[PDB]
Amino acid sequence: QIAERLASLRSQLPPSVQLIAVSKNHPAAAIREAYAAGQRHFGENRVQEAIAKQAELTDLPDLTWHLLGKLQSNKARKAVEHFDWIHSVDSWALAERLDRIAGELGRSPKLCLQVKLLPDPNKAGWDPADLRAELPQLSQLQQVQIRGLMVIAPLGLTAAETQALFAQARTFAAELQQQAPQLRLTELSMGMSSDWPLAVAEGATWIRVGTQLFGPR
Ligand SMILES: *Cc1c(COP(=O)(O)O)cnc(C)c1O
Repeated sequence: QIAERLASLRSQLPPSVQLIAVSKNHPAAAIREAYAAGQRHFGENRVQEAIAKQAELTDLPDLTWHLLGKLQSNKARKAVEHFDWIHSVDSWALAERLDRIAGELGRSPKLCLQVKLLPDPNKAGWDPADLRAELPQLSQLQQVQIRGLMVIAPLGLTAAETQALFAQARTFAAELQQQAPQLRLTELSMGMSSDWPLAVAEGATWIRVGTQLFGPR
């Protein structure tokens, strides 16, 4: 039924939205089945779990891997080696480090900046004013491609609160784009299994769906 859930979900998305199939807590065989249904973008929250899966998927030539979880400095080199996108960039120090590493490795990861717009004790994220302050410095990084913002809803929001959070993410990104015209801030990484339709309606370009596609762990 992975193939059926994928087709059902894709039929609903406009061309502007790409789906990331979030395979965290599912094995390589799940990913293989999604791929046979035409899925190419997969998301993981742990670097080592993705490294292991990648070693079991040598049959898949054209995967794009997205890192969705908190990235500490001790996994930064592996992150840059093994992921195409890193959505969870939540600080200047991390951004600067990824940029130096990417230089040394000859890679150019595509990054989203993970921004905290509402209180959430479960997730890290940039303070909006801290992010406005660092934009000149982020603008000058040469070895990463900063492409957008990532926003994750605090647990237990209502539909209406979620809808307003995603709208706020859209408007904040536009404000940053105006303040940093060097940045190609074209993306909004938002929406998961329960709220992706709200995210799409407010301008998401990447949605991140796990459970609705793969079922539970
Ligand atoms: C777990 C997770 C997802 C997928 O969540 P579902 O509710 O299973 O769709 C997407 N993005 C991030 C950052 C996650 O941690």
